[PDB]
Amino acid sequence: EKPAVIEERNGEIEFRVVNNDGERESLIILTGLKCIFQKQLPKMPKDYIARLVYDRTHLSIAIVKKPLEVVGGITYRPFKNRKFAEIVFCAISSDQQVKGYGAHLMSHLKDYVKATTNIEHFLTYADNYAIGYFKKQGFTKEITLDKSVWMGYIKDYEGGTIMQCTMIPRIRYLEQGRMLLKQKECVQAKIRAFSKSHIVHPPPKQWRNGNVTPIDPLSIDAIRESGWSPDMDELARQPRHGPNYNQLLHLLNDMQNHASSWPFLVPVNKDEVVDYYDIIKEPMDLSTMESKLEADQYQTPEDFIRDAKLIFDNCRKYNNENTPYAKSANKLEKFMWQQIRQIPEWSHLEPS
Amino acid sequence: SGEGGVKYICDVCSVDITSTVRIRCADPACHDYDLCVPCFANGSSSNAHKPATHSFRVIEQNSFPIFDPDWGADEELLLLEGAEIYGLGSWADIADHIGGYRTKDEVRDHYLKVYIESPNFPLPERCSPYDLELPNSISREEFQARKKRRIEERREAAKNAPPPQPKTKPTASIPACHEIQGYMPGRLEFETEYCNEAEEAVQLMSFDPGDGINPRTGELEPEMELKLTVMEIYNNRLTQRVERKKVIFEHNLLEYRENTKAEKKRSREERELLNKAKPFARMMNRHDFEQFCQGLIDELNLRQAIAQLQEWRSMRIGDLKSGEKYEQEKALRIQKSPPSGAALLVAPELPARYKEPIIDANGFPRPDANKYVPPPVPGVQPMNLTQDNAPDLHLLTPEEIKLCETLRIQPKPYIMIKEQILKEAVKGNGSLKKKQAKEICRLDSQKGGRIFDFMVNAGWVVKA
Amino acid sequence: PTVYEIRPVLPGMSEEEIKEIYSVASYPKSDLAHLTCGEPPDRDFSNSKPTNQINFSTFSSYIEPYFRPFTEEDLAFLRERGDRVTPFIMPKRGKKHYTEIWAEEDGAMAIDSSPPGGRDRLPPNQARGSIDNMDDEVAETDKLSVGPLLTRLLQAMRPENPATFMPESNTEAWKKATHPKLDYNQVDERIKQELRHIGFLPLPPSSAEYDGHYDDEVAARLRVLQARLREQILLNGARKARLTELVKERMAYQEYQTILEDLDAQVNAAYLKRTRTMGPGIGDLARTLMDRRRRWIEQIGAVFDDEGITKCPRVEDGDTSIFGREIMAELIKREKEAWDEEVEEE
Amino acid sequence: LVPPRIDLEPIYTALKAAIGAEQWPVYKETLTNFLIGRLNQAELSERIDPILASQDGQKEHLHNQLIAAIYANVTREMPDPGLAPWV
Repeated sequence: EKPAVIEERNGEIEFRVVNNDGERESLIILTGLKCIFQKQLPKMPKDYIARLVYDRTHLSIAIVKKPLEVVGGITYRPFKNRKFAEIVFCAISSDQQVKGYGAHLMSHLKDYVKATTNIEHFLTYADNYAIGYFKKQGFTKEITLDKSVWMGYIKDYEGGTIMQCTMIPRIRYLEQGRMLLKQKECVQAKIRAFSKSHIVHPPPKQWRNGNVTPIDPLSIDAIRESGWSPDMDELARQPRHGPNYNQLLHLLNDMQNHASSWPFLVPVNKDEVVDYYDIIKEPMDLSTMESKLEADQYQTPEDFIRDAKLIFDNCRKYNNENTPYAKSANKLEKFMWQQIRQIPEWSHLEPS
Repeated sequence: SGEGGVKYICDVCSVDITSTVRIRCADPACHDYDLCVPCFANGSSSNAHKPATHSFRVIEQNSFPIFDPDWGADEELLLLEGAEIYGLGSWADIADHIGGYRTKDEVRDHYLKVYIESPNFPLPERCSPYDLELPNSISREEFQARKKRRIEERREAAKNAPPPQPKTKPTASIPACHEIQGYMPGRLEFETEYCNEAEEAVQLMSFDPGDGINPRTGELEPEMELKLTVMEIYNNRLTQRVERKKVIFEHNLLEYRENTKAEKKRSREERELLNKAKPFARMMNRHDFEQFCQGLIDELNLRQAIAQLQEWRSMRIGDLKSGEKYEQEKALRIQKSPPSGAALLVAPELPARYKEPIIDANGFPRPDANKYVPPPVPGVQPMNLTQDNAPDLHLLTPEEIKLCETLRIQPKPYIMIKEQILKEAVKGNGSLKKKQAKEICRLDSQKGGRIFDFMVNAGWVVKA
Repeated sequence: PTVYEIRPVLPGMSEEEIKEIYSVASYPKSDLAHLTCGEPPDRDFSNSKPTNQINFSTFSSYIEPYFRPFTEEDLAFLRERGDRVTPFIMPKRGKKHYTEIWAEEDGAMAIDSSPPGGRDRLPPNQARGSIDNMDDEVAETDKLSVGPLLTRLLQAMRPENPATFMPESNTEAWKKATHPKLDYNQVDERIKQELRHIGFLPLPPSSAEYDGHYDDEVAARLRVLQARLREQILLNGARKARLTELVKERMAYQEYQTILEDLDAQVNAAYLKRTRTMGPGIGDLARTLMDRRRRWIEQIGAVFDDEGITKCPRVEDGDTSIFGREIMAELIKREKEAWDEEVEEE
Repeated sequence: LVPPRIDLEPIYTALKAAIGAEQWPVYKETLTNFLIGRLNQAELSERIDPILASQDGQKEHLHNQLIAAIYANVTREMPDPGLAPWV
C-alpha cells in the first residue's frame, strides 16, 4: 500500500465529486481546481479554463485535505448515449506530486464512472509530458473506436496527442493490487505444484568417475521430462524487437518530448497543401519512420540516420530557409546530433 | 532501463539464462552460481564449482499448458508481471513483453476469457491444483514442436509481410461541421456566445485555503460573501445564454439557405409585414407563429383580391375569363404607353380552403385556421352553350341545362315553352294528353315528347 | 476477504450505502441535466463538412431582429385593425365599356360594336314576342322573352323526382270559368302585387334593380370573398389582443431587468479593484452595494415570480398553444362587439 | 267575368309548418333575395337545397304547389290591398 492508501484510510485526505450547482463548498472546490489547472497549463488562455471548469455539463473529482485544501483532480464530460467520456483536464500540485496520488485518483475516477453509469471508452488529448503516466494507467495511443462515434463531439486541442482506454468490465480498480496478487499467488502455486527444480539430483553419472565430457540434455531423465529442445533453447535468446529497441525508444521519447520537434509530429495534409507531395517524392514524418521501425524495415542504424536527414531535407525543400520551418529543422538536426554524440557508438557516423 | 525486472547472467559463459533451462549448483560453497545447460553439458567450471562430487538442481522453464492450451506457464506469468508493471489494461507493452507475436487483440481476449470473463472467479481454474488432466493430455514435445512451427511461420510472414501504411494526419473532430462559422452541433454550443466576456470577472478569482465560516461570528466573513455574490451574476449570465439558445433551436433559425430563399420568393408588402411581425416569435411556439403569419398574409391577399374585383365590376366586365383577358390587354397597353395569391383568389375555380367558414356558427374558430337522362333524339347534334351566346344561362337549373343542350334550344324559348305548358296544365287541373303537349310545343314531335316526359318526371304536370 | 466486484445501484437507497458503492465519499445531489438544451441527436457527423461557411457576423445580424427589446413603437403595430368600410361595398354594372373609355384618348371611337341583340345595353330584361312567332328556326335565336320577374319566379321552382293540383279546380263550375288576356308588362305587375300580399316582398312606401346585373358571375365571387374577409378580421383582432396582453408583462420585466443589471455591473466592478490593487477591510461601498442588490431582488422580484416571463412555450410539451379556443371565443366576441360599436359610431 | 281568386292560406300554412320556424327565416330571406334579382341559380340551390331535403318528399312538393298557386292566381281577382291578416 502506497502512502496515499494509508492517508485515505486514516482520514488525512478525502475525495469529493462536485459540479457547479451553486452551493458554497462546490464553488470553493471548483475554484481550487481552476487555479491548479491554470498553474499547470500556462499556455492555454485563462478564460478558456475558467469557462470549462465552471460549466454545468462537466463533472469533477477532487482530492480534498482536512482543512478544505484541494491537491488535485480531474474533469470530464460524459456522453451517456454514445458510451464514452471525454477527459478535458488533469493535474496534481507540484509540491505534493511526490506522494504518488495520480494512480489512486485515476483508479477512483474509473471506479466511480463504472459504478455510476454505463460508459466504456475514455478519449483524451494527452499532454506532451503526461504520456508516460497515461500509458502506465492503461491508455494506449492506438484508437479502436469508429470515426462516427467521436467526430463532431470531442474538441481538438493543438499540441495534444489523442489516446483511448477501454475499461475492463466488472472489476474493481481500487482493489486491483490484492486481487492481482492473489491471482499471481494461485498461478505460482500451480507452477510450483509441478516444477521439479526442488529435487537435488546427484551429479551426472558420466561425471561420477571424475571425467567431464559433453552430455546431451535430452539424455537426462529430468531434462527429458522437462521438454528441453535445442531449437527452443536457441530461440528463447532472441528478443522480439530489435536489439537496439530500448536505446532507440529512449531516443524517440527524448525527441518527441523535445519542443523543437513539434512540426514533424504529424504528417502534412494533402487537402491543405497540394504541392507538398508533388515536390517531395519521399515525404517522411516521425510516424512513418516509427511504423517502419515497428516493421523492422530498417536493417541498420544508417537507415534511421538517413531517414532523419531526409526528413530535415524535405522540411528545408518545401519551406524556405528564411522561413522558421527550415531554421527549426536545422535546430532539430543540431539536437539529434547532440543526442547521437552523447552515444559513443553513433558518434562516428557524422559526415565532415 | 524502465523495466523493473532482473536480468540473470551465467557465471561462466556470461550468457543470459533467465528464459532457458539451466542448472544451478546446490553446494553451499557456491552461492547464486547458475550454469547454463551448455555450460553444465560441456562442463565448464569456474570459481568453487566442482562438477565431480557436488549435487545440482535443474531449473525448468515450465513449458506446458495449464490454463489455455495455446499458452504456457511462462507466458501467463509474463502477462501477470506486465499487468503489475505495465498496469492492467495497457495491452501493447504487456503483449510485447510476453512474446510469441501475440498481437494485443489475442492477449486481450486471452486475459479476458481466462480471468475476467470466464466460468470462474478470482480463484483460477476449475477447482484446485489436484486436477492435472491438461498437462498429461499433450506431451511437452508436441507442444514445443507446435510452438516452434508457429513462431517460425509468424517470423517468415513478418519478414514477407507488407510494410505498414504510414499514419495519416489524425482525424481532428473539427466540431465546426455545421454550415455556420462557429457552431458545434455535436455539443449544441457556439464558439462566441451572448456574453463571452462574462468570465473576465471570475478568471482570476482565488479563495483563501480552509476558510468559509468566521471562527467567531458563525456568519460568512465579508470578503467571502463579496466573493460569493460575484458568482451569482455569472450563473445568471449562463442561464440567459441557455434561454437564448433554447429560443434559437425552435423556429429553425439555423437554416440560412431555406429561410433566405423563402423570403426572396415573397413580394414586397408581404416581406414588410413579416419583418414587422418578426419580434413576437419569442412568446409562441412554431405552429402558433406560422398560423399568425399565415393569417396576416391571407388577410392582405383577400383585401387585394376584393379591390381587384371591385375595380373590374365598374368597367362592365361580366365574367372572370373576360376579366383576365382585360387585365392582359391593359398590361399590354400600359407597356404601349408563378401567379400570386391575389391572382389565385380570382381564378375561375376557387381554392378548396375558401369554401367553408373559418370560425363556425357558435363562435369557435376551426382547428385548421391557417338524374333523368333523356335519350339523344335521332338526328340531334348538341350545341355548346356559352355565356356570350346564352343571356339567361345563369338561372337554369343543372338538371335542365343538359336537356337544353341535348335538344338544341336556347334558354329564353325554353322558359317561354315552360310557361305556356304550365298555364295550359294548370287551367285544367294539371292533367293533359300527350297530343296536347305535342301541339302546345309547336315543334318537332320528338322535342315536344322529350320535354313533356322531362316535365312529368319532374312533377310539375301529370299525364292524363 | 473483501468484495472483488462493483455492486449495482438500486432506487431509493441510503446515502451511506451509496457512498459504499461509489467509494468516493461524496457525489452531487442534482444532476443538473434538466438545464441541457437537449440530448445530442445521436447522428453520424463523419460526413464531409461543407467547404463554404457563412461569416458569423452575417448570422448574428440575421438573428438580431428576433431578440430586440419591446418598445411602444411595436406596441402600435398590434392594436391597429385597419380599414373596415371600403372592402364591403357592392358596386353596380358600369355604363361605359372598358374599350370605349380606353378609346377616350384619341380618335378610336369611329367603330361601333354595339351587339345587334344587345340594343340599349340590355339584351335581357326586355320581354319581346309571343308564342305566335315561335318557330324551329327562331328557337335557336333569343328573339323571344317573358320579362325578368316572371323568369325569376318560374325558375324559383325546383325539380324533384302532381304539383299543379289546386284545391277547388276539379269542379265543372271552375271548368266553365273564363279568363282575360293580359301581357307581360301586366303579368309582372300582378305577380309583384301577389308577392306583396303574401309577404315575400316589401310593403310599398307609406304615403327591382334588374338593370344592375347584381347576380353576375363576378358578384358571387365578390360576395364570397367579402364573407371570407369579414371572417378573418375578427380572428386577427383576437390574436393581436392576446399578444397585447402578454407584451405588457414582458415590458415590465424588461424595465426591472434593466435596473438589476446596472447594480450587478457595479457590484462586479467594485470588487475587481480589490484584486487589482491586491488591497485590508472591505470598503463601505462594497459593503452597502450588496445589501441594496439583495433588497431590490428579494422585494421587487417577487412580483415577477411567475415562471413564464422568461420561457418560450415548446411544441413537444403538448397543447401549449397560447391560442386556446376557450379564450379565443371570448376574444372574438369582444372584438365583434367593438366592431359593432365602431360601426354604430361611424 | 273574371273568376274568383284561389284560397292561399292552407298552401302557405302547410309550408310554414313543414319548413320549421327555426330555419324558416333563412329560406324566406334567400327566396326574396333571389326574386329581387340578387342571386344566381347556383347560390339559391346551394342555400335552399338542405332546407327542402326530405325522404317523404313533402317539402319540395309544397314549394312547387305554392309557386304554382302564385302563378295561377294571375288570372283572377285582385286581392284586398295590404299584408294578409292571416300571416
